[PDB]
Amino acid sequence: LNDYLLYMYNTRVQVNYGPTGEPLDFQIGRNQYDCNVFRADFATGTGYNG
Amino acid sequence: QIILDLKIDPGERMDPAVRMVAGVVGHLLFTAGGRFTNLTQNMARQLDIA
Repeated sequence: LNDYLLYMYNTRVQVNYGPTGEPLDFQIGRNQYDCNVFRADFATGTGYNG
Repeated sequence: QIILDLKIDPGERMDPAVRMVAGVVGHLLFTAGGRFTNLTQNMARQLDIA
Protein backbone atom coordinates (compact mmCIF):
# COMPACT_ATOMS: atom_id res chain seq x y z
CA LEU A 1 0.00 0.00 0.00
CA ASN A 2 2.87 2.38 0.77
CA ASP A 3 4.47 1.61 -2.60
CA TYR A 4 1.16 2.21 -4.39
CA LEU A 5 0.61 5.52 -2.59
CA LEU A 6 4.14 6.84 -3.16
CA TYR A 7 4.19 5.97 -6.89
CA MET A 8 2.60 8.74 -8.96
CA TYR A 9 1.86 8.67 -12.69
CA ASN A 10 0.36 12.19 -12.58
CA THR A 11 1.59 15.54 -11.27
CA ARG A 12 3.19 15.03 -7.87
CA VAL A 13 1.48 16.27 -4.73
CA GLN A 14 3.31 17.31 -1.58
CA VAL A 15 4.15 14.78 1.14
CA ASN A 16 5.56 15.24 4.66
CA TYR A 17 7.55 12.38 6.16
CA GLY A 18 7.57 11.48 9.83
CA PRO A 19 10.46 10.77 12.19
CA THR A 20 10.42 6.97 12.00
CA GLY A 21 11.13 4.89 8.92
CA GLU A 22 8.05 2.71 9.27
CA PRO A 23 5.85 2.24 6.18
CA LEU A 24 2.82 4.50 5.66
CA ASP A 25 4.35 6.99 8.15
CA PHE A 26 3.64 10.22 6.23
CA GLN A 27 1.03 12.87 5.50
CA ILE A 28 -0.06 13.23 1.88
CA GLY A 29 -2.17 15.75 -0.02
CA ARG A 30 -3.09 19.40 0.29
CA ASN A 31 -5.38 18.74 3.27
CA GLN A 32 -2.72 16.59 5.01
CA TYR A 33 -4.50 13.26 5.44
CA ASP A 34 -2.76 11.08 8.03
CA CYS A 35 -1.79 7.60 6.81
CA ASN A 36 -0.57 6.25 10.17
CA VAL A 37 -4.00 4.70 10.78
CA PHE A 38 -3.56 2.19 7.94
CA ARG A 39 -0.55 0.43 9.48
CA ALA A 40 -1.52 -2.91 11.00
CA ASP A 41 -2.18 -3.03 14.74
CA PHE A 42 -3.73 -6.24 16.04
CA ALA A 43 -4.82 -4.73 19.36
CA THR A 44 -7.56 -2.61 17.76
CA GLY A 45 -7.56 -3.51 14.05
CA THR A 46 -6.84 0.04 12.94
CA GLY A 47 -6.20 -0.46 9.23
CA TYR A 48 -8.53 -3.28 8.19
CA ASN A 49 -12.17 -4.30 8.51
CA GLY A 50 -13.55 -4.13 12.01
CA GLN B 1 -22.58 16.53 -17.96
CA ILE B 2 -19.42 15.53 -19.87
CA ILE B 3 -15.86 16.55 -18.98
CA LEU B 4 -12.57 15.36 -20.43
CA ASP B 5 -9.04 14.55 -19.30
CA LEU B 6 -5.66 13.94 -20.90
CA LYS B 7 -4.19 10.50 -21.55
CA ILE B 8 -1.33 9.02 -19.52
CA ASP B 9 0.51 7.53 -22.50
CA PRO B 10 4.27 8.23 -22.34
CA GLY B 11 6.14 9.32 -25.42
CA GLU B 12 4.16 12.26 -26.80
CA ARG B 13 4.15 13.98 -23.39
CA MET B 14 7.97 14.11 -23.40
CA ASP B 15 7.81 15.86 -26.77
CA PRO B 16 8.16 19.60 -26.00
CA ALA B 17 6.67 21.15 -29.14
CA VAL B 18 3.34 19.30 -28.92
CA ARG B 19 3.09 20.08 -25.21
CA MET B 20 3.72 23.80 -25.74
CA VAL B 21 1.29 24.03 -28.67
CA ALA B 22 -1.42 22.25 -26.67
CA GLY B 23 -0.80 24.48 -23.65
CA VAL B 24 -1.20 27.58 -25.81
CA VAL B 25 -4.32 26.28 -27.58
CA GLY B 26 -6.19 24.93 -24.56
CA HIS B 27 -6.58 28.30 -22.84
CA LEU B 28 -8.51 29.54 -25.88
CA LEU B 29 -10.33 26.30 -26.73
CA PHE B 30 -12.03 25.41 -23.42
CA THR B 31 -13.99 27.04 -20.61
CA ALA B 32 -13.39 26.58 -16.87
CA GLY B 33 -15.31 29.57 -15.55
CA GLY B 34 -17.48 30.21 -12.52
CA ARG B 35 -20.68 28.82 -14.06
CA PHE B 36 -19.59 25.48 -15.54
CA THR B 37 -16.42 23.61 -16.45
CA ASN B 38 -15.30 21.38 -19.30
CA LEU B 39 -11.94 20.35 -17.81
CA THR B 40 -10.86 18.44 -14.74
CA GLN B 41 -8.50 20.18 -12.33
CA ASN B 42 -5.53 17.96 -13.23
CA MET B 43 -5.79 18.78 -16.94
CA ALA B 44 -6.00 22.50 -16.18
CA ARG B 45 -2.87 22.24 -14.03
CA GLN B 46 -1.06 20.36 -16.82
CA LEU B 47 -2.00 23.03 -19.37
CA ASP B 48 -0.82 25.75 -16.97
CA ILE B 49 2.54 23.97 -16.60
CA ALA B 50 2.77 23.65 -20.39
